Formats: sequence, C-alpha cells, structure tokens
Amino acid sequence: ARKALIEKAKRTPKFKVRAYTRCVRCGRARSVYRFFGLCRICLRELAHKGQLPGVRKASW
Amino acid sequence: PRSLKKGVFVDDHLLEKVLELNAKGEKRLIKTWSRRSTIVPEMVGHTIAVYNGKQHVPVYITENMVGHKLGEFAPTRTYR
Amino acid sequence: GKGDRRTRRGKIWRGTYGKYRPRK
Amino acid sequence: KIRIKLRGFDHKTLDASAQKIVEAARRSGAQVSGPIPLPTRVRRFTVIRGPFKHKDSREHFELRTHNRLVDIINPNRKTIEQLMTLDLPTGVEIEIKT
Amino acid sequence: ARRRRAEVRQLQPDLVYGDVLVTAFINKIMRDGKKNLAARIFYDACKIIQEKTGQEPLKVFKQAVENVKPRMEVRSRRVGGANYQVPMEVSPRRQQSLALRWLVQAANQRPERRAAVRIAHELMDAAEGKGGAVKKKEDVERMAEANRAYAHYRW
Amino acid sequence: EQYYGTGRRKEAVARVFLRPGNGKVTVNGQDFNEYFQGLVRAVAALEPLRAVDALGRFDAYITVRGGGKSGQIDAIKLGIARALVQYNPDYRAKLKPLGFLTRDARVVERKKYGKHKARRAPQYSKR
Amino acid sequence: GNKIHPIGFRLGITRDWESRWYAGKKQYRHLLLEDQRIRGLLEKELYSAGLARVDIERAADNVAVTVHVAKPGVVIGRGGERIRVLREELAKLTGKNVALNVQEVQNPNLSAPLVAQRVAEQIERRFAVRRAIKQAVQRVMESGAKGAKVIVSGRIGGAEQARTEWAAQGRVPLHTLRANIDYGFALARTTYGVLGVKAYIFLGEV
Amino acid sequence: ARIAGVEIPRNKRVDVALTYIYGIGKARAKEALEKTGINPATRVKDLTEAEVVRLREYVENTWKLEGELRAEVAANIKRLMDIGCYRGLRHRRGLPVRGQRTRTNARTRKGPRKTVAG
RNA sequence: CCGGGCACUCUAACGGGACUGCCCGCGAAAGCGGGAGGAAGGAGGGGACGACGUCUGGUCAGCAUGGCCCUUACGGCCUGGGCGACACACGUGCUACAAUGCCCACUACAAAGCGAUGCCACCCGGCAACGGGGAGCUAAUCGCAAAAAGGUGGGCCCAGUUCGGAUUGGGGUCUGCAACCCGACCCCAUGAAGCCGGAAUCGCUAGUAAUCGCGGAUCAGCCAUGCCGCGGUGAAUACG
Ligand SMILES: [Zn+2]
Repeated sequence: ARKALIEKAKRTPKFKVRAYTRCVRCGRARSVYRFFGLCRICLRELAHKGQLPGVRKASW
Repeated sequence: PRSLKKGVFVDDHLLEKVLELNAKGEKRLIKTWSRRSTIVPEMVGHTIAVYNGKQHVPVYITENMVGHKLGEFAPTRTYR
Repeated sequence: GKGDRRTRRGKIWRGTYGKYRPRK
Repeated sequence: KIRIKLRGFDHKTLDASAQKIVEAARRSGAQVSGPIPLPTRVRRFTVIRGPFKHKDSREHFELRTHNRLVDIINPNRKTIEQLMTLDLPTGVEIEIKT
Repeated sequence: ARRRRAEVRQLQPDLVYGDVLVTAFINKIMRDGKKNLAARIFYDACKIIQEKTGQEPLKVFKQAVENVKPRMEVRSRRVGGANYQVPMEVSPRRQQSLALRWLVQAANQRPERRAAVRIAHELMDAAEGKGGAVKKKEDVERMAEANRAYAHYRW
Repeated sequence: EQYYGTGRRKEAVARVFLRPGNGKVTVNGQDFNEYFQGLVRAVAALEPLRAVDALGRFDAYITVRGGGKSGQIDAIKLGIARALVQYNPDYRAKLKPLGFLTRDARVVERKKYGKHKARRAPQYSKR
Repeated sequence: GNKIHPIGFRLGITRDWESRWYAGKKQYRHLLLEDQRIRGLLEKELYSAGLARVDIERAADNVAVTVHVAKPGVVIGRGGERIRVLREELAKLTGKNVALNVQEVQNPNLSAPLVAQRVAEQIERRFAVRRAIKQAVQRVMESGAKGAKVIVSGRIGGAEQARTEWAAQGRVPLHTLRANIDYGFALARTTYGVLGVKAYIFLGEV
Repeated sequence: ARIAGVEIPRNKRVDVALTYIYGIGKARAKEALEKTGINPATRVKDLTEAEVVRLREYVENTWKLEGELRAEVAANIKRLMDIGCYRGLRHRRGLPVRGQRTRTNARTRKGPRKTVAG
C-alpha cells in the first residue's frame, strides 16, 4: 500500500515462489488484479470514466 | 499421507555440516535451526538444535526416527 | 455420494481423475 | 483472398473503421468477403465497493473486444491498390493474413 | 395477496387421459423437478391396474380422490382470549389440491417399495374409501363438526 | 409441394421442414421416437398437427440443436404448429385457442449479488 | 454514500473515456501503467492552464497528449516552446514518443472539474465559502450552463465541527442517464484537515 | 463359509461378502475373483468346495489381515508415540493428526460434546 | 468432408414493433372489465440508477488526511514460529440419512467464459494423480470439456446395508528452496455419526423454489463446500 514496499513493482523477489502483486496505486497486497495490475478499488473509481478504456458499467 | 518423490531433501545447513562432522565419530550437537531437513541415517548419533520460533530444542535422532523431519519432534506452540 | 472420492460423482464433484474417473 | 481481422472497443467505430475497406475492392480483386460479423467475447470483474464489510453490491464491469471481419476477396494489386494502405481508422487495430 | 387477489395458473391436457388436474397430480409426485420419472410414475400405477385389474383409473382418481377432498375444515382465530379453532365450509381449489397434497403424501407413506406401487396401490384404497389419505381428509372432515362447538365466529 | 415453419423456445432453434402426405420426423437422424426418448412430453411438438387432422397427411423434416431437449420438443413445436398456416394461412381457426401459434415468453433469470439462485437469498438467525 | 458517479454512469452515453488505445492483454497492463505515469505531472504542473481532461491518443509507439487545457497559453509558447520543454518530459517516459498538442478550452465556467479546483483554490482562499459557491453556481450557470451544483464538505473555516454545505441551481438531473452532464472533484489540504469539493454541470441535453 | 481369519460371507454375493474382513474392501474384493477366477455373482449359497478354498488360499496368502493387520497398525501408532513425531503427539492426546483446525468440529476423533460455561 | 448455395440457424451491428389507438360495456375524467388482431402488452421479463436527510453507522490496516505520540528505535532487515491452537458455545454452509435410491456398461442436447514455457486433441509406461514424446490454435473455424441430472440395460432388495464417507495405517504422484508445525491430489485398507432432526426458525409469488452440471477471478500448486456468473429439467400457492 505504502512506499515501504515497491520491491515487487520490479518483480525481483529471490525465488519463483515470491511475488506479492502489490496494486499499482492501492499498493496493498490483498487484491492486486492482474489484467490491470492495480486494485479492485482502482478498478471501480477509475473505470468510472476513462481510466479503464474498453470498459463500461456492466449490465444485462 | 506424505510425499517427496525423486530427490528427497535434507537441508545442506546440517546435511552439509553433517558429512564433515561424521569423519571423527560425527560432530557434537549441530546448531542449524533447519527443522525442515529430511532426517538422514549417518546422523544417528548427533543431536539437533532445531528452532521452535523462539526456542532451540534437543533431538538425539535415530534411523527409525528417520522417515521424519527434525522437528516433527520439535513441538511449536504450547498446550495445557 | 459426493465425498466417495472413489466413485463417479466422487471425482466428478471434487473434479479430478483417477482409476474410476477415466478419459473415454 | 485477403483476411482482415479487427477486434475492437466500439460497435460501429470498428464496424465502420473498416467499412471503408469494402466495396472499393468489390470492383478490383473481383469482389469482397463482405462485412463479416464475428461473435464478441468479454471480460468481467464485479468487485466489492469500498473496503470493509458490505460486499453485496460489487457493481458490474464489462469490456468488449468485438472481433470483426470483412476480408477483401481476391487481390489484384488493383485490389492491393483498391483499398491499399488506403487507411483512415484509429479506434481499432487490424490483423492481415491470407 | 395484499394488492391483487392474484390469478390461477392453468395447464396442458395430459398426453394421456387428456386431463390436466392430473398433470398436477403427476406433478404432485414431481419432486426435485424430475417430472420425467414422475411422468410415468403416475402413468404406470395405471397400467398396473390394467395389469393388476381391468378398469381404467378414471373413476378411481375421480370418485376416490374427490372423497379425499375435504368437504369442510378448521382454522385458527384470535379475539381477546386466544386463537380459537373455527369450523368453516372449505373451498374448491383448496379442497381440490388437498386431494393430492394428501395423496402423494400418505401415498408415499404406504410401504410398497417402488414409487409406482404406492401410487397405483393408493389410488386403489382411495377409490374405495379406505387407506392412507382418506383418514386425514376424513380425520378433519371429522375434525371440523367435532369442533362444531365453535360458531360464535361464523365466517 | 414445399412449405416452412421455424421455431425457437427457451433457447433452441428448430425449423420444421414439411413436404406433406404424412409427417415422418428426422431430428439429427434418430427418427421421431429415438431422438427424444419416448418421454411423455415429446408427443407434444406434433400436438398442433393433431387438432387439424393433418398429422398423417403432412410429411416433414425436423432437425434441431441448441441447449436442452425439454425445450426442443417445444422449440420444434413452434413450426409443427407454424406449418399448418405458413402455406395454409387459413388454419388460424383450429390454431388460436391452442396458442401453438404464440411464442413462449418464459425464459431464465440471472444471479445478482447477495444471492445464491438469481433470487435465493441466504438467511440470518435472531432479528 | 448512496450515489454512484455519473462520469462512470455516463461513458458510452455522453463522456467517452479519457484513454483510447485498444488491443490490450500482454499490453493493457502497461499502456495504462505509463498512461497513469504521465498524470503524475503533465495535467498537474500544467493545471495552471487547464487541469481538465487528460485525453490520450495511441496505436502503440504512436503516443499523444491530446490533453485539454482551458488557458491555451501557459503551454504552446510562441509557436512551440513549452510544447517541447515537456516533450522533453513527454519522452522522459514515453519510449513511443507522443505528438503532444495543447487543447483550446472554452468558458471554464462550464468545466466542472475546473470549478471544483476553482472554488477549491477559491476555497484555499478562505474567501466567501458559500458566497463563492453562490457565485460559482451562477458563473457556471449564466456562462451557458443549464444546471449547476457544488458541494463542499468536511470542516469549514476549520470548524472542529465536520460538515457538508450544499449549493446548486437551475437543474441537475442525474438519473436521466442521457441528457449528459459533467462532474469534477478537487481538494484543499488545510491547516486543520484536508477536505474536498465536487462540481456538476448539466447542459444542452440529448 | 469361513474364508480369511475367522470370517463368514453368508448368503450375500461373494464380491462384497469378502469386504467383511478387516483387510478387504471392494478393491481387493475383485482382485480375488481374478487370480481365483470365480464367478463373482451367485451367492455363497452356491459356492463350490474347491472354489472357497482357492480365494481362501489366495486371500490368506497375498495380504496381511485381521489379527495380523489389526495389531500391526496398533504398532504404527504405538510407534509415533515413542518417536516425538507429531503424528504420535496427536494420537497421544486423542485428537486429529494429518491437518485439521481444532477450534471446533472434530467431534469424532475428540469424542462427544463436553459443555461448560462461557 | 470437396466443391457447390444463403432460403435457414446463429454473428455483432443498425433500425422497425405497443400507444388503452381499434373492438364493445361502466364513468364527468383519468382508467378499469374483457375482446381484436400481435412475436408481445396495458410499465413483456431482468437489470443499470438508490431523493432533502437518518443513526456522529463503517474505514484513519488501502491511500490519503488535522493533531497527539517512539525515534539507535512503538521503521526497518532475515531465518524461524504464529495467524490453522483448544474444555467449549454461536453464525453460514457442504455432505448425507437413500430405492422418485446408490453403482457399472453403451449413446445425446448447455449458454456464457478461458489459454503463451498457457490452456493441451493423440500415441503411448502406470490400476492411478501424473510422467516422456508430440498435431492444430495466436483462438465463431484448435482446445480447456467431459456437461451432469437425464435416456437404455443391468447390479443391489429395505440392511446402519454395494446407503454415507468421517476418521485412521501405508505406499505415491505434484508445484515448490522447503509441504514437521499446515499443501491439494491418486491407489489400498480402514470404514465412524447419521433411519430427516426440541423449542424456535431462514428463503422464494416463475422459470422462480427445488435439483443438475460448466467457467470465471485471485492463483506456482493450494486448504473454494466460499464468491461472481451460465445454463439444463422445472413446481407448488396466495380465501383474505
Ligand atoms: Zn488501489
């Protein structure tokens, strides 16, 4: 979440079994989506306009 | 129940400073935390200083006490 | 019945393959 | 004879973004393969609004890569020229094959 | 039904006897959605009366079931003392369904292994005024009246 | 000599070809009583051709595929009920009261948050 | 909160995304990485002209800063001066190199976000809290606008009493997912606790 | 008919009538009618004399059962005891051993609910 | 399948269609009874949207953010341990108590998604998870996938039983530095409680409840019976 952990935005852990995704901005660890490399939150408020091109308020 | 396969693993913190020790009647109670190393035969004489997350505990190993992992005998938490 | 690991719906529930769960 | 794929983000942008890549060659390579539809595939994410509890309201989020096709039939250089690098569109991309 | 008295669902004419109320029965055995099996289930407990007898189960369901159909029942009722049981002239659509809500219930109660039996074997006792269901139906037709001690609250 | 009659229902395409005289069905092979295994509810697709008496007088070619068989017997149903008027836009008398001419509104719903079955809401204890 | 965010509610309906590039997949996760790495500044240092929309163009390697700015001049610079001092920061990231091009914004009193930060600067001003708002709602209002709403919140004047002060005018129909509107949000770090304000603007409609 | 160590599959299809031994489950059940070749179906009430003997002879010799098996196990446990291995430690207190939480549940390997107050 | 041909399915993209207008009765009017025809109605069915405000509801462990406070440390760094205990009690669910059932053998219709050292047709070693070798796909045109329930034949005969699979002994595949503390999975054995649940009590008015099965995300494999969606079969009943 904070800036005391951006040692993954790089991707260099130490093993093939260490990579706490860390959300771009949120930076937290708990939900770091992949398709966008950010957070579930990030997905909402951002897509909420033109910060998730190709998106839209899904309905059917 | 359990499974390793082709290439069983003994941590070379002890396995390593194990092969050497042996050469005189084995060492005298290793101190490598390593409680995650497959127990191996030649040891059968040593004594292990395996961690407990706070504590280090005694474990005079045996060949029968082999198909195990150092601390399967190292009881972590505390009960009654 | 669904936990009978060794049955059709057994491996068909847990969703796996074994002796009873074949390919075709 | 000239496969032209082009997935996209808008329904008639893409649709039109190539709809200019059609009838010219219907009088050059011989004809075309028509403005080919192609079933669109999607992605979704529906997530928990605001942290802590709540959950139940996630809100849905689509995203479409509308795969479209139009394929010009038969080249002819007249074809290769009749809608050559005679481009125009932006919102979409294209895959060229044969 | 606080806004609109609602409206009744209607159904198709049995691909057999050519009746629908039975569709219901065939569906009152229906359990889990698999009316597929239940389809026959009923049907067979017929051709098991055309295998176990020689009279098409037409007056059976009919003359019988309509008997399992309660001519009157009791209900609760609150005033200033309690919810005193009340005797009142039953309904049609109620009386009706209860025909089956009772067949398929006390009918699968009868211990005759396969669904079919219990079925055929029930319509049976039913089309005779004996066996399972008819008790309850009566049980209550009997309940009511036996409670004729209540009418201060008529309805 | 030739006529038509499409049919969709609950998600199941099914045109009902028909070159009269009789009416032997041929869904993806398996003649009538082989595709839909004599399930009581399969003698309903042709049901329409039974209140017109055409039945054994209007040959047809039925094929279909699109989801689940329970519906298909209904999907096809449409055309086998659609035919008698396609070419015979007269048969709308012994057609109507049966509504075998009417489309089937009924469809499936869809799971929204806080639910199990597109409506099946969980539960709570004390309240 | 019991609302959404019409911008999100209004995309393919009347507010076309800020970003345009397609394809995605092995791509997307970066294109919208760098994309959000230019905002760090760009429409920040240049806010003092038009920190409005930060539209982006693309086609891979075909970057661009179609970025819209009200004050069409604290940029461009005599035929092309700043439109370079920043390409030199436009490509301080972009390995695709963009075709930067400042955009001519019209009446700012119709540019919601503009107002947000507006009344916000005009909120760091301590200056006429509400009055400004009364002004705002009007400026924007008379400057063409068909509707206008502003909503400051959380502490005022350093009110140890956290509060939300209303204010709008004309007509601001959200629900009418169509008529198109406009929004904007800003902030105001205070010597007593950061807060922020919204800014809405209905318009022609349809 | 007594096959294995004091056992008797009676009137019930030989197949499972065998899983009646602390050593036979429906897996070994057929691996019997195999090296034995016996018609699996037909109850025991039709099982010939040399047939009962074969599986008898093939089952008693091919697997370790009943007495032998039972008390063999008594060992493994009896083993994990002396050896500090956790596995033992768990059979030691009469609670789960391979990988379960023990806040709640586990009523089988822990016994019938012993309530208290708080 | 190779031509051959759009009439049919679907494909995603446009627009057309419904408004109590026509039909007739009540009424001052809205509109309500029913019908005409219509693919359909009287807002077709389902969403997306949640007013001025309410409890100072929820989060400063997302981040931010006013200030309080420790600062060779109330930052941090690494291995190890714990978050997974346990005498117990609550919440939500999975599975089952079975014969409208369980099991084997042969055959069929899902829609929506998903895959680059990444899903993986096949041949082939193994009872097996899986291993070794390898065809097409950059994905309406190859595949993950087989749907299951169900249909047909047949095995069980009312049994704590071929019900049910807890637990437990042993061998073994797999990702992975490493699966003792705690990984799923496969084979053998073991096969426990449970014969439908006190008082009380939760859901749903239709394609819903119920039952069946499929994918998704995060994700090395994984404690998922959870969650988010699709679809297959398809009720009951509402006097008031
Ligand atoms: Zn974030």
